Amino acid sequence: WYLQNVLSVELMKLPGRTNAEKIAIYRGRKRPATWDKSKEGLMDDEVLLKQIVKERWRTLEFGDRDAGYPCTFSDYIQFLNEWFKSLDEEGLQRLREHFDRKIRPLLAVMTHVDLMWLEALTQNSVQNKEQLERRIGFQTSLGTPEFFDMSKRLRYEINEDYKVRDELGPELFALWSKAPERWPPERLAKMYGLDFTLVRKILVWHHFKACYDACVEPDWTLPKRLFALEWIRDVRARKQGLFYGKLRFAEQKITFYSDKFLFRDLVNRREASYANVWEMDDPYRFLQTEQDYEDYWGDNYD
Amino acid sequence: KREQWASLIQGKYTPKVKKYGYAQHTTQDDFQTKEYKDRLLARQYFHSPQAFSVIPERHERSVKFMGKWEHQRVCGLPTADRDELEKGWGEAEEISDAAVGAIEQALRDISGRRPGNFVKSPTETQSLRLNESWWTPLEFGWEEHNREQMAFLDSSERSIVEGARLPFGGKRPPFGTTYGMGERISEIAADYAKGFGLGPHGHSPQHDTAHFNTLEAEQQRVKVLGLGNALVRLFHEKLGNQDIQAWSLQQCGESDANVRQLLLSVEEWRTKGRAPSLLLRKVLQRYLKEELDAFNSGLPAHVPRLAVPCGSSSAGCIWVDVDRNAFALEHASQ
Amino acid sequence: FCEYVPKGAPTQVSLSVETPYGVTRAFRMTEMAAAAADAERDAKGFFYLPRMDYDVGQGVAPLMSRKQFDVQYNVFHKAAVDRLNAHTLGSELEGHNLNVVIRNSSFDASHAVIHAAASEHFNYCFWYRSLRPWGTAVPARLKEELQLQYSQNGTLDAVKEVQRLFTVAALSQQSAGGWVYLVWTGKAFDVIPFDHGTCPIGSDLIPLLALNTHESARCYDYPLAAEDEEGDEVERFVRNFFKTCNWRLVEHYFL
Amino acid sequence: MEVYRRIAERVRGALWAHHRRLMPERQFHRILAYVYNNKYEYQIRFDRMSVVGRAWAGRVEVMTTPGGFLKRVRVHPAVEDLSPAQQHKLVLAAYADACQQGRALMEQAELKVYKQFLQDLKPIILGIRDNPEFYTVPEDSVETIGGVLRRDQAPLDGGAAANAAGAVHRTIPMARAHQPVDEVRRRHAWEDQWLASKQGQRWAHSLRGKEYFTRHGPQYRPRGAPGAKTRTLPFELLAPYTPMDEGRLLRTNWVAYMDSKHVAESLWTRAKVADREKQLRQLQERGQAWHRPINEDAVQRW
Amino acid sequence: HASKADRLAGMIEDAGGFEVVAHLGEVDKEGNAKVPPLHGDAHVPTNVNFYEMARHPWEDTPSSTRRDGFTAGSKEYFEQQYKKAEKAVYDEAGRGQRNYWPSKAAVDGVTGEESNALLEERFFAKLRDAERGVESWARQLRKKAV
Amino acid sequence: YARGQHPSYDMVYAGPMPEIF
Amino acid sequence: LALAAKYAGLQDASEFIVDGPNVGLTPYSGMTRLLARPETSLKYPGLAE
Amino acid sequence: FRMKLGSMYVDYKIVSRNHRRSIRVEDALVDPLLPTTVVPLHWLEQLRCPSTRLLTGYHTEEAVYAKPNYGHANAIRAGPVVLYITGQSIPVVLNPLFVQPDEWGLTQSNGEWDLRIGMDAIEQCSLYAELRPGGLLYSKLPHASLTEAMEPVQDTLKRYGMRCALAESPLVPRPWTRMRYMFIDELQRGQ
Amino acid sequence: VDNARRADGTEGTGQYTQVRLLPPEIGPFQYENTLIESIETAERFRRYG
Amino acid sequence: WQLGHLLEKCFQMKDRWHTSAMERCAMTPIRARWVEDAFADQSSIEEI
Amino acid sequence: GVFEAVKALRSVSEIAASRGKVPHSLVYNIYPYLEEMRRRKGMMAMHPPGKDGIFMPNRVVDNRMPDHLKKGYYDDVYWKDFFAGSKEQLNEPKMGLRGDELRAQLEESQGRTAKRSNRRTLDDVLRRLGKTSRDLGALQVVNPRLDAKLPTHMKRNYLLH
Amino acid sequence: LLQEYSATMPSAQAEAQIANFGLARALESEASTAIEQDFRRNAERYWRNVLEG
Amino acid sequence: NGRFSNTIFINDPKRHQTLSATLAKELNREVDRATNGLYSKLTVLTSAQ
Amino acid sequence: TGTSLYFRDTRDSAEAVAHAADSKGLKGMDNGVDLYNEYKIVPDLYPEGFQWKH
Repeated sequence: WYLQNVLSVELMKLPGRTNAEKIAIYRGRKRPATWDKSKEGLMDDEVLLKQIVKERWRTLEFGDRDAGYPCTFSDYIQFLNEWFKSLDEEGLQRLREHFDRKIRPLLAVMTHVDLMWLEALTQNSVQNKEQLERRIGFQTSLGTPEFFDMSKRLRYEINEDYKVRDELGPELFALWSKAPERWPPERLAKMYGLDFTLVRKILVWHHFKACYDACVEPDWTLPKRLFALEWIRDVRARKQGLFYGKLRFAEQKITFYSDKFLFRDLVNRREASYANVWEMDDPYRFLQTEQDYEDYWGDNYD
Repeated sequence: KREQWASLIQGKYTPKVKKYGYAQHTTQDDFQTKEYKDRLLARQYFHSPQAFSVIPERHERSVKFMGKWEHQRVCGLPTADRDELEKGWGEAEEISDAAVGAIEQALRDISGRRPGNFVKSPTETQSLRLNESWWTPLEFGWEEHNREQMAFLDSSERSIVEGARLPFGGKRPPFGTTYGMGERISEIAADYAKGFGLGPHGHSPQHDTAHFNTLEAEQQRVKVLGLGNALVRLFHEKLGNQDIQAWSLQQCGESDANVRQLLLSVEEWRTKGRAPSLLLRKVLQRYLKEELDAFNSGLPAHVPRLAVPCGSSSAGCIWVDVDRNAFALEHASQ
Repeated sequence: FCEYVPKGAPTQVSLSVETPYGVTRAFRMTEMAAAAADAERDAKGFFYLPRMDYDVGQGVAPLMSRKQFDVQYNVFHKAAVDRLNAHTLGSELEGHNLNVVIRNSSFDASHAVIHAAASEHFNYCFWYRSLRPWGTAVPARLKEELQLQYSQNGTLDAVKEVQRLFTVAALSQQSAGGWVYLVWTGKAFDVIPFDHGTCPIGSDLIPLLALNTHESARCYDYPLAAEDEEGDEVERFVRNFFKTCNWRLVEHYFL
Repeated sequence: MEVYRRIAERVRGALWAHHRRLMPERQFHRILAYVYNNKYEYQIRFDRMSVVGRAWAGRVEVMTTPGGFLKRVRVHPAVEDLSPAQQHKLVLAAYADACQQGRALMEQAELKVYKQFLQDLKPIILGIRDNPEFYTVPEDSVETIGGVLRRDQAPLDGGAAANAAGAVHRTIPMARAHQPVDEVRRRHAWEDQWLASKQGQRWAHSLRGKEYFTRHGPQYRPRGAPGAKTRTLPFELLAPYTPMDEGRLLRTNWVAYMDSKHVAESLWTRAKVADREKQLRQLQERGQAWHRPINEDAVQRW
Repeated sequence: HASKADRLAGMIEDAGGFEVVAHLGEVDKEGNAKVPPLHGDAHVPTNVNFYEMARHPWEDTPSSTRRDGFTAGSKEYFEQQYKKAEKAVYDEAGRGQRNYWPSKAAVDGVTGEESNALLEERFFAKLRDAERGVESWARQLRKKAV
Repeated sequence: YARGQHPSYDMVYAGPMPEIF
Repeated sequence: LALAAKYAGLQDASEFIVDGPNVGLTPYSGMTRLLARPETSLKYPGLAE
Repeated sequence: FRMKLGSMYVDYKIVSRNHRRSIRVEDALVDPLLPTTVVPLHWLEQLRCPSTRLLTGYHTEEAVYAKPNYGHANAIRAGPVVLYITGQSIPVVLNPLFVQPDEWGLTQSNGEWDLRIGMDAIEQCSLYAELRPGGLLYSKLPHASLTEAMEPVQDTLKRYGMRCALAESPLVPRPWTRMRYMFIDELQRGQ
Repeated sequence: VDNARRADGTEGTGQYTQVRLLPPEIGPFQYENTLIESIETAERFRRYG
Repeated sequence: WQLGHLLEKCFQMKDRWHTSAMERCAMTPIRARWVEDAFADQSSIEEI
Repeated sequence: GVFEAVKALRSVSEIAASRGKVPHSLVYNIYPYLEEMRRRKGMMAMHPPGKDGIFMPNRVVDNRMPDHLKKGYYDDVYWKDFFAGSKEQLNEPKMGLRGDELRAQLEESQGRTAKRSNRRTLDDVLRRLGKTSRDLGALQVVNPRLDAKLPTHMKRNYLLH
Repeated sequence: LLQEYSATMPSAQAEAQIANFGLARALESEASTAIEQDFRRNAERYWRNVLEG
Repeated sequence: NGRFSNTIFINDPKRHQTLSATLAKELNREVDRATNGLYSKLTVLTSAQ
Repeated sequence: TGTSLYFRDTRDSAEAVAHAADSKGLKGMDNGVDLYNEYKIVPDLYPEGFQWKH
């Protein structure tokens, strides 16, 4: 079934494209004189392709071979039990990421209402699916039929300015991949106008996606050399406390620095001198004494 | 390469989208010679040997030799030698003064005041559209849209949306009543209908001291001026009862011009106020001449003299530019 | 940057066509213009120059020139205000809208000063409102009503009769020192000759059109034609005003 | 940097005010960040260089990178004989020469950054004035709720004309749409006439022609060499006709679209407010505008 | 001096210190200046064009506007299908003139070679011919499950 | 750094140690 | 010091005496750039000197 | 790692352990023929920094016999001396040989001290990938066959098992779908 | 006048090699949309022959 | 704004008892004209 | 008591601003600021010389073309007939559309049926044939529910094409 | 200009020959009593012949 | 020092607010401490007459 | 009211052009140099909250 209805791309067939349908799109989106398309019609042929796979998935129901039931729950889970145990460790990465790309944001938003509805997926009647739906009939008459679905609960998020759907491909990757030292983060920090500790957060994922896109092994110690200042503190913050873990706001000190306390730190910076640029952006500028060097490098035993 | 492309699926017609940065589609070879390619093949191979084998065996990690932290020594794409990165770069094509002097001349143009921005045209304050589930049921154009339907179209082919059948009756609900349902609409409405840009007085519309539209002064201003044109007022008088589709035929012979080219200019000039086309400028000239010198007869010397755009002559428009929709509702009576 | 610039100066990029003497000589004119913000603040009155909707930098289209509009708007009408703003204080009519100060000061010997300037204040004010520069066509809501009354069974003498009826109404202003209005008398439109210092409001009527017969309305531009045609430039005047008339307004006050 | 933040401030506003389009928040952040690396590139190739200064006859000479990090201090033995302050008042004197020349150089090299940057915006800036809908009412005419009022008449104290016009230029051919690409290809084709002609043959074989294709033979860079390996065609960008990002927003969620709108609107107002602040100073310098507001009804009676 | 007043003492001290050059600024009585000085070689840089350093990756144009791309081929095939559909609606009798009012069967009728047959006959078949030779225990089993 | 003219980087300029993985 | 600050607030009693010649020293104001500037000369002919 | 005449020349910075003392070098060769990189004894004092961790300037100071590629107590070995290379971020920490400019003679050209980084350092930086076949360093490596010395990486990998190029076969899933999504919690769905 | 170089070639000594077409910025009116390309095309042809 | 809202009302002059004749002025029209007759557009002191 | 003992509590942040002093935890947010001043040396701190960054309006520019030239204005560069039905880009919306699309508009606008005159429109005719609206394809009428001569239907829509 | 005047004008005037004359004969159809009497009597008949014709 | 806006009073009435090398060597030190402060939205500069 | 302060350098037409002085921005050398992260240095007495209006 999977090969017949999911991988057989030729077996997929899109709604017929008439001349009026064609000219519409070529004057609609390739030439989008009328810019936007925000509606629900049989057009754009791309959501439908993923939809056709999706709708084929929804129609699927685990059952006998005596009837039009395509596959048996035993045979189904057998296929997974067969293929899961055939998964390459890298395939686990794609799976583990898939479990979190889709399922985890669903199972987080779940209540008692959805319990009956979850079983309809695996077509696996467990305790009671007839009497319980009337309990859901109670909440659903007092609940919008659109929101109570599981598919729609995540339709909105924050910060549509930088989206994950576009930032997969690392920007400027052709340049900073050639000689990574030539590109300290302060060069690409401006490329992301988000909060700083956030911009240096996403910059890690940019490096890790960049490497995998080129199959090379990713620099596992970039974040530590990236969040150097962050790292050197906690290593100390750990070696003062009796707790093991990261530093939350609570255990941070309660000092009240004056309004002008870093002035000497400023006229230092506002009057710094650097012979070659790399000196200015060196990754070990943070490291002044041995007490620093011992901690920063205390990670890599090597 | 020689033969034709085709879609494996039946009836696939829209291009699949590829984005910049996606390594699937990058062709940026700036320091990628053959040696770097083979040097790139090096790091790629010793990490994922199954990626290259036609039939890949199950890929797994074995012990690494130099040490557990061997990613330090192998990670990252191979490096190009440093000097080529610095001096191996073409000279930047010289951007002369005029290439700038014209751009800075091309940038100062876009700083002009576009009329639709300060006091937003009504057509664009109620043209808001959201894919949200709540938005469309309270069809938002209902008020102005009905007017445009009514007087700018015939009674047979105009869809008029009634107000009472609307969700809230089509007006703002009383404030403290509806759980915040209605308040967000007008708020959202105002958030799309608030102006911006340096108005006539010289400040933002949201300025703390300069407030325009005091007691509908600008509203009473347009109400007494009237969005019209002396040149139109003369022509539409001279046309009289006849339809342009009849009048135009007379004006343009078999080989003078394309009446469509002309008659179209009359439609967006008689109504939907704009400047009349150079074609229309000439056509109106032979036609309107006898009207002007009857119009412009008793004028004193210093006053401007009405004449088509082509001894002080200045067209009969006191409006620099009227929006295409307000000129309509005025001139929907003519 | 319109607030800071004096009341009348231009606003643009200097072409450097002016030498040092070009600039510093202009600066004084900006300097002495500060005397306005002084004097206007000390001469500020309850009544004022009513602002014209249509911009009048260019003279009113075909009817008037700008030279002719400097006199009435900036010199005479102001002088019609300055009298009122002066005499209103101290009198019981101090601090009242026009429609109150007109009637109460109307038709009495001593108060005639107010009724002179005030009833003129509205007069000169309405003459600005009636002029739309390039003229507008009479809305159909009126072109039917004017047609009913002023065609004694003619071929649409709707405005054509109105024009002549003004010329007879203006020539009848034998003083050539009065006003001419097309007043709604509650039953019938009829142009009434009005002496300066008396407006139709004092007569309780609803005015619709304002037409100036004062020489200062035509003094600079129109008698030039008179000196060449020897008939009536005022007839040539009235025939030119209706190329600038505003029936759009008289529609609002029709209802 | 800063000045580029002011140009990119308007170009994000103009791209909305003239055409109701949203520049995606990341694209706007690149133009700044794309410029910052450009100066960061310039900054590198400087650091190999060095500048010299002389305060006394030659008795003091300081060799310094164009940035300001003094590499070498070359002192005559006599200068050391001097008092400390006289040592100080000499080194700090020649160093001033070292930063003086270090200024004029990075002052010219700065222009190159500026000019190259305008080349970046020419696709966008010229693109929003390459459209039939780029009407700008005069900079002096009164707006009004029913449309822009008269030109403010150009007061007409001139007589002959001496002020009577509104110079309503056009910037686009009326009949045939001439995109930039249409010209550059004709240009690219125009060189073909030369290359094929014996005149060009004799010129291309000349030493002078060889430096031409050296710079402008990009189609013949050896594969893998830095630069564009093909014929480089400049962008056409009809901003009112090419859906930038706003279509995506209204698809996903209003609250971002109205926000990203209000960002564009204020950024446009802020530009014009600056565009007023210039005249706010200009008219004051030409002696035509007072320091204190004298025209009160122009800010109040409206 | 408003800034570099203080650190200069330290700046010299670490940058290499005072190196003493005998007869550095000395001018010979003949006119020569002994000890030819260090020379300023700094020049306005000529090879820095970050725009040509990072281009639109496939169509290398020194730009910064992020505009998405339609994959080559899937754009051309897309266009080639439009003209073939354009050719149907607006120019029906081959007269070439734009017929603004098209025929119903011309409005709704599909493109001639819209439904790819070559891909079937030139590729799908050539696969099926080799498919005919697969083992008998397989071809049925393939047909069976599918 | 020994003369105190060098721009410092204390632990005090540390933000949150973010969960990347 | 008074005018070179980007925001210079003048009160009524503020008087700028630039007098250096009476003390015999060329007037060391640092302000003369605000004087030598053409706006000073073009507005007020010869005030700067 | 600038290559000249097909020889890997590197720039680096040799630094003491406490980073109080440091020496800069202009161009040094990469020499896997060496078992340990060797520096002038003239430096030993100039890279010596007493520390509370190592009171004597270095952890170990010893004089030994060594002179390969120079043309008993010949040369002094000392450690640990960290070595900052320019292009490579991580620093390699070496125990080199401190030698007079004659024993492992150095000033060969007109002032060129003939510095050459040994296998001691390359095993611990990004230069280690140069050792891999196809890298810039493969040729100099100690295979004496003289063929298998310059044969391309393909001819090595086709021997090793690289049958077809990366992701060419449709049995291997193309690696650039390894992470279809990056889970930044703040950017999407909020915290 | 021909740009006179000697180490570059025998290009010029001060002689006139071609009648200089006036700056195409200020020549006959070209639409400013094509003004950028023409300018960048004009100088390049003047400069490289 | 906080800094701007400050200046706009008390610093940049307003409708209170501010009349440009009132602010302490050293060069009125007449005083400023005299300067032209003495120090405007002249080379040296001896001629001045 | 205890609830009052909590209501009395003031936060660390509340204490901080009160004492006019930045708290220790909230100073990492200044670190990026200090980074620019540190990395502003040389090129980055030297503005474009002679360039203000703010440019005033220097012309009165408008490229608003007539409608007829606007129709086939973009013939070559794009897909023929640009301004198909764009009310916002074109002054005349219905200009240039093909026979069905204009019909589609009035078919989606679709003023519902009512009682008719004996001069019953083609809408009545096309329904008695089962050819409701798209099936007068070659026919020039664009609004099927209108009672006028066929030329009157065509003469009104000769501009639109 | 002139080299293009003689070039495009006859080809531009050519479409005018068809575009002007096209709408022209539409008007005479309206005022023609033939079509006019047909539309009034029974438009259905008037609508039949055109549909099939 | 207000909560946000610092103040600086030149306190030298005896010497008529004149700046020897004593003051100035701290004025460009203190007014910098004021301006380059963190919360200093505005440093009002005046004299403590 | 107040956005006139991002361009106070323009008040001196010479120095606005001359660009000798570094300072050009309100809160620093540059106006929006660190627009996103600097302002958090006020203690968040009055936070934003849950102002999502979807």
